[PDB]
Amino acid sequence: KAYHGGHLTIRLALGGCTNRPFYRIVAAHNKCPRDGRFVEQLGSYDPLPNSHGEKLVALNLDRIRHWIGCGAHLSKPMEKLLGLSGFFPLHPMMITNAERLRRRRAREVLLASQKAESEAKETEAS
Amino acid sequence: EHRELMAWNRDENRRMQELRIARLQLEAQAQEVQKAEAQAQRAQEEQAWV
Amino acid sequence: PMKGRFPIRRTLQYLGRGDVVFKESVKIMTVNYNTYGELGEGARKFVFFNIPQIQYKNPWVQIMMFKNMTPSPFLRFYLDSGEQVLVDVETKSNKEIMEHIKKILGKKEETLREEELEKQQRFHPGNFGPRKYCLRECMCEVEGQVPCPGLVPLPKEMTGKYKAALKAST
Amino acid sequence: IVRSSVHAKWVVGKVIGTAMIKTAKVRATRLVLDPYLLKYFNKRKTYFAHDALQQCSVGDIVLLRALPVPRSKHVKHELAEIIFKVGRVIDPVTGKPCAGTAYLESPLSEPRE
Amino acid sequence: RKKVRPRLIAELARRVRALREQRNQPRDSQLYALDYETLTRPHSGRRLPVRAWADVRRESRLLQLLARLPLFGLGRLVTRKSWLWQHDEPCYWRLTRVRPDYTAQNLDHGRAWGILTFKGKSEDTAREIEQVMYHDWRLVPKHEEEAFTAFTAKPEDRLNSVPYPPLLRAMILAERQKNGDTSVQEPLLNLERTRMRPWDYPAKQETKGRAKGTPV
RNA sequence: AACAUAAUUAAUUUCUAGACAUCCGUUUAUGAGAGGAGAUAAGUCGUGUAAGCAUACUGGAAAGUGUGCUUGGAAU
RNA sequence: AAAGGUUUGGUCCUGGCCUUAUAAUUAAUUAGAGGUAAAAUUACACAUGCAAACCUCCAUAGACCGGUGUAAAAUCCCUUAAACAUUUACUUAAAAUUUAAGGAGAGGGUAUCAAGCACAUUAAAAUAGCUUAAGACACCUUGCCUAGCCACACCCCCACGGGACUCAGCAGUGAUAAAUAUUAAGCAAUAAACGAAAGUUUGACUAAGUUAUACCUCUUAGGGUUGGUAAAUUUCGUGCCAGCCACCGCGGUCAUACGAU
Ligand code: FES
Ligand SMILES: [K+]
Ligand SMILES: [K+]
Ligand SMILES: [K+]
Ligand SMILES: [K+]
Ligand SMILES: [K+]
Ligand SMILES: [Mg+2]
Ligand SMILES: [Mg+2]
Ligand SMILES: [Mg+2]
Ligand SMILES: [Mg+2]
Ligand SMILES: [Mg+2]
Ligand SMILES: [Mg+2]
Ligand SMILES: [Mg+2]
Ligand SMILES: [Mg+2]
Ligand SMILES: [Mg+2]
Ligand SMILES: [Mg+2]
Ligand SMILES: [Mg+2]
Ligand SMILES: [Mg+2]
Ligand SMILES: [Mg+2]
Ligand SMILES: [Mg+2]
Ligand SMILES: [Mg+2]
Repeated sequence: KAYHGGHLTIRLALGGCTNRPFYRIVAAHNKCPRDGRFVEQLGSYDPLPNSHGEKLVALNLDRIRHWIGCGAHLSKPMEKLLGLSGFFPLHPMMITNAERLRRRRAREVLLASQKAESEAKETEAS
Repeated sequence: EHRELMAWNRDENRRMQELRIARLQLEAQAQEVQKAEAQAQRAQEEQAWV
Repeated sequence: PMKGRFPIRRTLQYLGRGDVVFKESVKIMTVNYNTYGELGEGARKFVFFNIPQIQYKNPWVQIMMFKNMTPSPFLRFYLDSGEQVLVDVETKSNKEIMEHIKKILGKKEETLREEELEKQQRFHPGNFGPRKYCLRECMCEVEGQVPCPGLVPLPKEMTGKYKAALKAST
Repeated sequence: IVRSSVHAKWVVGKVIGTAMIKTAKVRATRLVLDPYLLKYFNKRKTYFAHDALQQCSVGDIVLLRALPVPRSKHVKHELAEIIFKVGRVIDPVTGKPCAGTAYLESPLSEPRE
Repeated sequence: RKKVRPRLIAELARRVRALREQRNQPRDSQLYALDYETLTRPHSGRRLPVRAWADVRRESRLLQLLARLPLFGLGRLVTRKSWLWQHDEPCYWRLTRVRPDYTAQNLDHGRAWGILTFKGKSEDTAREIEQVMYHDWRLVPKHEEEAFTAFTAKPEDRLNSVPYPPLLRAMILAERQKNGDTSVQEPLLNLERTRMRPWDYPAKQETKGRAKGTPV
């Protein structure tokens, strides 16, 4: 298609089959389809653990730096991937979500202790 | 490098031009001798024909 | 039997044997040769055998040939700067003519190798995609990675159909 | 002094007509590979060229230079040079007048006329 | 080719359409009219967001304040309730030019220009003011101008340089050793060149779009 | 058709309105009427002046005859 | 093509047709489940629901994604130039994305379409030229260039205007056709839009439903054929009839060729 307006972006293009997702990191005009025309492939992401239990990310860090230097935006999942790698700082919401999960498990642990204490009262009743 | 190769080309053309003049000179000498002999036959035949 | 004389000239292998790749300056190569004579035999053989190979490697160069216009055969190259390189090929074998033009106006082996490598810069083996452009279409092809569900059924717990059933059960 | 967009920055051809004012119709030929036969044949193209002095005659080989701006719809070249004049060829190698595969003036002589 | 033919109707339509737009341009009194009972704009039917409902009933628009002043309040200082609540430091516009919408029966819609002073720092040139049609403006009294505009700058404490990300730092140190540069200096990013304005900083009104004149 | 208002912040208005009403001509088909070439297959009375080609006339219409040509007939 | 069958009284030559391989759609007969991929008569008419929002007002987006193959020999490749309804840096330079003018070369059919009729140059405004059997002009047909691209968006090439007034978005319906997927669930993933942001929205998409159309893994066995080509027939009936064949052919009382077995 003949796009008018838009910018280059670095995003994940979904491949694979049903229940078997696989991603291609690509640089593409933002108005293009998710799996359609791209400019360059900048790596790949396999989100399923392999035989060794490792999720495999490939990053062409030379070309990624080239396209960020030319104005390429980043999708939020790709900003998270660069943070885990260490190439970018950890994303604000990666830290916030980790804090929310910590606060949510603290409640669960406290409730289990309260239930155990309530169960202890049942033990006292016999 | 371009200028050097374009100079070498002109030298090759002059070297080949020198050979051409040497060869053509030899032909003029030989053809001149043949022409003189042929003109003699014409003189003999022309006188006889007259 | 392939028609014509020396039908090997009409094979891609023969056309690719040419080694004269002109510099970007070369734009036109006029060939003046004589069809009759003894000192122009190499020029006639150069038109017969070599001109196809030169055109094959230099598709954008205009090769125009004129016959029996001058006493002797010669080659005149027209460059983009406006320079005109005259070559005299009388009494010269066709092999000699090719070597001469290769030296004066032919790209060197080093330059051609650099261009080939630069052409392939954007092909990466790790890249995934169609066979025309990439070695592997999907990461399932790689050894140790989760295989394609089409070839090998996935475990039930890794399936959305199964996960949805448990959520309903919850 | 930017150059033309056209690919044919320099084209050689034969003057096949000269009936337009200050313009010469020139036929150029290039070699094109037949893919089935793998043999080269001649594809010919017509180029209108600006002949400012009307110094062109039918049958003479000429060199055309691409004009920076097209003079008209079809006139996008000018007459750079007349490589060979029709019937008035001058041998490039020796510099002597020739009439076909023969010298009108011997190269051994030095007429300087 | 040469079978591609002109499209006169398309040419006529484009020009004619553009001409009508210029002739029937809407005015600010129409585009930005509001029905306060429903908080919906009659021209387009757009219902304002929920977080704006309280202020639309509780705050005034800029030219409602300026229409009551001589010379439309040229030289006066005007601030926004949103700024007053968000920023302790003085934020205001010094009005320089004001073009009321004469069509409005109360001269309560129009455009304005001034010099911005945001968070105590003043710009050097006047530019057009954005969000003039908002219910957020508060005229500063003349007797309170001196106390309002009083600001003492604090020394800046936001860091000027920060470390590099963990991987990008190792790639820098690795390249140093490869190239023969021997040093234990820590790579540092410089943040001075790329410091971001606050999100609520006034934007350029001149480069902003205007809504179309086709009613819904 | 495209002016003028304004001007001690500066802007406003203008930035037109007529006229396509519709062709000449152009292609596809319905198809009265009349043939042509086939299909089903038994009828019909005929059929040694060498054959054929071109052409003409005459044959209820295979043919006959004239004129030239050919052997893809025969001829010691 | 590693070929084969089929002109004859016979041989040889020439030459067409057909057989054997591979794939898609439909149909007859038949069929368990599971995983995956694909889903398609029709640019004919459409009931109903949904498919674009966001957000402290302004704006931004709804120009995309998705759909169809309408029109047009329509194109490919390449050059130059300038922009963008953009992005990111500087207050000036790197991109993505387009647009306009072009041309080394390549680019469907009909030549019983052979002429076109202003299709040229000069720049005092004259000259009489321009394309064309190396295929002009005319007509006909077709999406191609395939990580994708191009054109179309109810109809009048366009869309001021007019008309016969909108699903060629998802699902679904009527008619039509040899041709027959859910009027379904979720925005959890990725993509897009918006917002400074927590977030919101999306018939894009994801996970499902449906269907032997294909592949894979398994478990029941069904379908066709049996003169030659070409793997494989016993008895009986029929008697140039009933029927059969892709080609050659078979059937008039000993039919390995038809029907049953
Ligand atoms: S093709 Fe890779 S998962 Fe199916
Ligand atoms: K045969
Ligand atoms: K026969
Ligand atoms: K249309
Ligand atoms: K989602
Ligand atoms: K049977
Ligand atoms: Mg805002
Ligand atoms: Mg006759
Ligand atoms: Mg079916
Ligand atoms: Mg699409
Ligand atoms: Mg069509
Ligand atoms: Mg006809
Ligand atoms: Mg419709
Ligand atoms: Mg339309
Ligand atoms: Mg539908
Ligand atoms: Mg619609
Ligand atoms: Mg089907
Ligand atoms: Mg944003
Ligand atoms: Mg029997
Ligand atoms: Mg049989
Ligand atoms: Mg049987």
